[PDB]
Amino acid sequence: EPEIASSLIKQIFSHYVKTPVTRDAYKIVEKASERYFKQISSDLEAYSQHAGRKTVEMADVELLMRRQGLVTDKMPLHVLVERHLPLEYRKLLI
Amino acid sequence: AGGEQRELLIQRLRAAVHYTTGALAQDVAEDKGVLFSKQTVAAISEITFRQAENFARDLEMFARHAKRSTITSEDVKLLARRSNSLLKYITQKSDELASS
Amino acid sequence: RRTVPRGTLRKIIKKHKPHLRLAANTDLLVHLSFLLFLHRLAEEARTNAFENKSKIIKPEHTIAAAKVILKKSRG
Amino acid sequence: GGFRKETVERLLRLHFRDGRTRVNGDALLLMAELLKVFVREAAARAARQAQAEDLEKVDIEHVEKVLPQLLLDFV
Repeated sequence: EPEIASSLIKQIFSHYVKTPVTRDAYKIVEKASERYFKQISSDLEAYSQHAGRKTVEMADVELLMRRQGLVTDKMPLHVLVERHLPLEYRKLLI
Repeated sequence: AGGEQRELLIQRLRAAVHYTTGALAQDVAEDKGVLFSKQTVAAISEITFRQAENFARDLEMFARHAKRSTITSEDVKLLARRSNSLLKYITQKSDELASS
Repeated sequence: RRTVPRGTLRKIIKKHKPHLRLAANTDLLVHLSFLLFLHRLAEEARTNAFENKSKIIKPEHTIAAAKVILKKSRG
Repeated sequence: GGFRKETVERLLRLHFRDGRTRVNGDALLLMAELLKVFVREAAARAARQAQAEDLEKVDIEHVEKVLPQLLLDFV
């Protein structure tokens, strides 16, 4: 039942791609997004249980983005935050 | 400082990994009825050497995440999660260790 | 538009892992990972469509891209 | 045969970014298995690629052809 709104997925995807995308293609993006969340739920669980915690902390998510190869020595998490999160939300993280 | 010795260590490890790659490749050649060129074997050896770097850095990250400076079977299990086949295989292996 | 579906993110993870509690602003980091996933996905599908000599991104390009990127996204 | 403990240990210590980082014996054996699988997989995939082209001989081209998928499919 719960999922990211279609419109928002479309906004982000298209904002980035700068190329025409069919309707049905978007349906594919939506299903991919569902799967994305299933997987990271699994992952964050494994990460937190690994550290002996029942709760998901920040360190777990940063670890995830490291394993995803988004956060690297040359691209720190705080840089990604500053770049991709609207002004208001980034203040919460810094 | 220790740089020359480190270069010797690197050549030692490259050559060791290359030998083992040759032996394993030979088993595969036998299974499949193929011949691997020297260059192919060397290529797989270098690829394997390189991948070791990411394995090591990820293992170390995984141990640190546990407030732990020594790497264990739990970190290797985590390292293998992204491939379900691999995870099943390595988890089997690990249990086998557990029994002693 | 600029808004983050904080509650939605929490609810999605809760449907996958009920007894799994999040913390703090961790939903915002999750959201970040998701944005970036979408970005990689878009780049890959577009590359596919171009390699396919297509001016447009279609389900097939997106399906192949999803397989690749969901793989790169595993922890 | 397989990768030796000593080789795997030195190989791993070489890349650690923290001087105090160590690997216990079980992990070393496990990693030896993991590396062996990696190699056998690279060889088997390149072999398959050469066979689909009706060749007995595996050449660096076959390895290069199969590598990206291998790295993607692997960990």
